[PDB]
Amino acid sequence: RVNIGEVLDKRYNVYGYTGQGVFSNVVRARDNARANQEVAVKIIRNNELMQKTGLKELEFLKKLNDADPDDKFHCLRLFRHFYHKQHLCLVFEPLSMNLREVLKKYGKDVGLHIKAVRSYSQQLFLALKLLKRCNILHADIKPDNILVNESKTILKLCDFGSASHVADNDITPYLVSRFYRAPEIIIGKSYDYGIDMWSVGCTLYELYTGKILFPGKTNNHMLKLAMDLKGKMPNKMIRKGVFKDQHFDQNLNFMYIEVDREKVTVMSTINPTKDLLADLILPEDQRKKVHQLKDLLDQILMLDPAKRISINQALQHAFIQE
Amino acid sequence: AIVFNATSEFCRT
Amino acid sequence: MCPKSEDVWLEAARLQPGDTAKAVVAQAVRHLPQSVRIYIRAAELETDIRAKKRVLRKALEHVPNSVRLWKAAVELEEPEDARIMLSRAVECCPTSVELWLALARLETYENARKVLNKARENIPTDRHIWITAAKLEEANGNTQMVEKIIDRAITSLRANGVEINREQWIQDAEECDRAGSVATCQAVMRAVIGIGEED
Amino acid sequence: PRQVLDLEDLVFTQGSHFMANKRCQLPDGSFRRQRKGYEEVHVPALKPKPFGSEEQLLPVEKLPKYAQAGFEGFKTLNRIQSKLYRAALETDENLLLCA
Repeated sequence: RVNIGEVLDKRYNVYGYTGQGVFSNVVRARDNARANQEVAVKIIRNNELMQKTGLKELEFLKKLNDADPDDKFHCLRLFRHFYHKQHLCLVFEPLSMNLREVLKKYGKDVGLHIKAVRSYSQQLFLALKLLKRCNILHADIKPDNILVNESKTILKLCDFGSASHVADNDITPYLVSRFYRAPEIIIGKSYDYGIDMWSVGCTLYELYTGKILFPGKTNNHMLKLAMDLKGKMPNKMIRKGVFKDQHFDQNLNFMYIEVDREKVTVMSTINPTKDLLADLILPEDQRKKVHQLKDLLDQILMLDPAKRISINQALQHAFIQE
Repeated sequence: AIVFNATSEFCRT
Repeated sequence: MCPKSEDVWLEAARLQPGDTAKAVVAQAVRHLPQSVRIYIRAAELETDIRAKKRVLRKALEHVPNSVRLWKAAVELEEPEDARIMLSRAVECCPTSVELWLALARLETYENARKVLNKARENIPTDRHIWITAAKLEEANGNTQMVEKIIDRAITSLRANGVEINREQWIQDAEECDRAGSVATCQAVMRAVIGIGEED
Repeated sequence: PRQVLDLEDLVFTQGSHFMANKRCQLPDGSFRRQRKGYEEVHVPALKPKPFGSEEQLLPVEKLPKYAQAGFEGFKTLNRIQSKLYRAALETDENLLLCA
């Protein structure tokens, strides 16, 4: 909605258009009062439901900035916030591109290096620890929502417009997309900060291999892709789900939906068919790093939220310590 | 020729 | 007990029969006039062409800056009367791209070009008016002006500040291919694939 | 075979002000103008039709003696009275004068 050349709040002249991410316009501007310093201007939509979400995201960014003064948690640091043409204008630190552009520029099914993937996993673990220390669930871990620097050395978690409190855990199927969907949120069970750790593991698996981790078309396809990788779901985890009637039968059997007339197939047992060691794959050190990353992805993407690894166990693993 | 219509009478009033 | 309320008047019109809903809508218009929802509920509870036309004329005389009232008035008359109402709606509400597209689609090409020029001069950031002008140019005898019109629209969108997200352009190309505008649809698909090597 | 129809729906709601036509035929120099708060529409004095070579205002001498007593004091007649003089005095058929 903004134009190039026009100044925002008489201090930041817009220089480049980065594009609309999800529901807000992102631009690269130069602050005239800060000796032509680059900044990122995020303009929210004119709707009140978008303005409340932008205010909640600005409050979450202010809480993350107050929780980390040294900015050693790989989080987005916002400078100030203003208003222009009845829209919420947030000023943040500028970034070159996100991890999705870095994955698209590296080639199709190519991926990045092992050290860059380890640094991205360490930054994701630090962001998960910062979100757990702030008692706020992000639930928006994605390569398109995680920005990088100009040299791609450090990452920064951004796009916090879908974050919510850990106390108000709404049982709803309107969680994150199926590329990094948690099985407990898809089955209607209780959600926690471990779902963000599973989404960060699914994002590291996409940054290591170059393809999607679980390209499910719906909730049942994502549940089938999780059951083909992490094995069959336990009875105690399926009984605690509110939406277990649409994915599991009365005898705890997997109900897979398929097209062509919508057919339903009942499976009593589900064997792990996905191979994590064969995928995302060279010298012996890179092979050992890929094996450690596969072990961390197997320990982080488990179907039960209580049996999953925490942020401190993932940060102190063999893949992060190298 | 002054042709009277409903839309012209709605726009003029 | 609570006058000048649109939701309470809508619930009272939805809960009462139509012979009582007409008097309830008349009392709500006497208590709180220039209401688009009350006028739409009164036009919906008329069950006639002339009564709905009179209700739409009364809503246009009360509040002429309502896009929903103009859309309800243009959809129930003759297509020449629809064009004559859409011209007055574009003259009264220049920020309505749908009314300008309906005025340009229901007229000749010499009027559609002027309507597209007025929509570009009033709302330069609108991308649907340029797609409607490209579809009207592809529907006419001309066939090579659609690519130049799409290039001019892409230049105007790059100069205005609306970047290509490669998601609405594919939907516009699908809507153009579903309506018989495959040349402008292919041009929009090529413009989306050019701005959207192996990857 | 008989069907009970709605006698009130087919009737005219306006009555004497019911206009059967949607458009109105206006003359050439009959433009309108909205000056201040009201629209004035003018229509000038239309020119009459020219008389033909065998059509003119018939005087009282062409009327017979049975009709000469009723037209006392009138030397000549009008255009519509002379154009339908044989249909109202010499013909006993049903006439329809749209004047």
